[PDB]
Amino acid sequence: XIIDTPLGVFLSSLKR
Amino acid sequence: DRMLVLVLGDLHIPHRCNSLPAKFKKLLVPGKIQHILCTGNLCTKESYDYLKTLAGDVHIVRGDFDENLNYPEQKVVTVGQFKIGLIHGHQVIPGDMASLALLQRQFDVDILISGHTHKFEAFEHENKFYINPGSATGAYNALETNIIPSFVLMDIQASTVVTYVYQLIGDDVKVERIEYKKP
Repeated sequence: XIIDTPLGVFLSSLKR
Repeated sequence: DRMLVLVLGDLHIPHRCNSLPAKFKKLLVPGKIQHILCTGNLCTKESYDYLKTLAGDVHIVRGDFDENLNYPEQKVVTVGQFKIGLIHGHQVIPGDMASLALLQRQFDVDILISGHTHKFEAFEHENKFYINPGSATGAYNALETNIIPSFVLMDIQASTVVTYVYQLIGDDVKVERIEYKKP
């Protein structure tokens, strides 16, 4: 889905 | 207490690539990152100069194509509660795991960072953490399988590291989040 990170919100790179 | 550490390498500028992906450059800005650990293969001081704009503390080991021959072959650093080892990896002949565990004991580190394969990998064994950030430019290697640009951000607090692995996949920056806790 999406993941919050220290550099912003991004799509998850997980294949699932 | 809380430290953001940027981990990247194998840029190969300017022989194989000329810049970091523009979407990565938009995320890498000054004022956030406390330390930079670089696996090498910059390959020139121009990319060293770029990293120093991002943080006041840059640590680099010598890749097999770096122009600066004064860079150390390996480095051990202590950040907070963690001892971190750093080597470019073109010396690791079977990223082989029996060799990595040996290197972990020789450096006596909690975390071992290496590169040279241009393939992002990260795994934990017996409460030690092994990171390869890949190539931040997506630079070609020998016999490659595609080669996605990638770099790593470590969020270090007390005895926990939360690692964010940024990858340029298609048109998007995509991330995987990893937790590593040590006893």
